[PDB]
Amino acid sequence: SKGEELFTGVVPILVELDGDVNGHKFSVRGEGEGDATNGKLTLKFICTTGKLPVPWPTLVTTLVLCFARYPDHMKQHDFFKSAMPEGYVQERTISFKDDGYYKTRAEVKFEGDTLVNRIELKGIDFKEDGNILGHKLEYNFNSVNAYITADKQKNGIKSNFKIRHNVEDGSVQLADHYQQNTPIGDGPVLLPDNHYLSTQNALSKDPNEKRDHMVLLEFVTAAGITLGMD
Repeated sequence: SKGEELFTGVVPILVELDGDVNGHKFSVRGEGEGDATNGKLTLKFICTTGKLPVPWPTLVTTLVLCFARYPDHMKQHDFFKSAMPEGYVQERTISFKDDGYYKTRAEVKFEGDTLVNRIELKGIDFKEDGNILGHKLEYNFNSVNAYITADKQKNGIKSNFKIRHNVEDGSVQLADHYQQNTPIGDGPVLLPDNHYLSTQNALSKDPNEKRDHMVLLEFVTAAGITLGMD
C-alpha cells in the first residue's frame, strides 16, 4: 500500500458527529489539521445544536489514528494509513462503569484533499444525574497507552483500553473502550504485530467563541516494537 504517502505533509481534517444519548440529540463539527510526521492533531470542535448534553472529554476518543507517528522501524505495522485513501470503519462500544454506554460507528477516509471522520453515536442506559448526563467530569484528558492487536479473521485491527475520567469530587469515572477497525476498500492492508499507541491531549477554550466548543491538541506516537535508530 502507498497510503502512508498521503500523510507526509499537513492534512486538513473534517469531523462530523451526530449523537443521541438517552434521547438527547446533538451534533458536533470539528475542523483542523493533522501532521503525522510529528503525530500532531490540532482541532476545534463546535456543538452545532447548542449545548452539548455530555461532557466534552467523553467524546475525545470518538472525535483519526491515521495521524499517529509510526517510527521508521514500525512503518509496516501502520494499519491506519495502509487503508487510505479508501479508509476504514471504526466501531466502538464505550461502557461507562455504573452508567450507560456509547455505541459508535465512524468512517475515516479521504474526501478530496481532506481526511474526514464521520461518526454516528448512540448512547443508551445513562443515569440522568450521573457523571455523564450530569456534567460532573473535569475538562481534561489523561495520557494513555492503548494496545493494538491484529484481527486477521476480519482483515483489520482491534483494541481495548481503559479511559479514566477525573470526576469533580476527586473520584474517577472508568470508560471501558472496545474497538474494531476494518478497511473500506479491497486493496492490501498492513496487519500489524502487537504494539500500542501513546497519546497525550491538551483541552482548552477559544476566548472569542460563544458556542459550546472544545479546542484540542493531541499527540499520538506508536511504540512497543523493539529496536529503531539508537
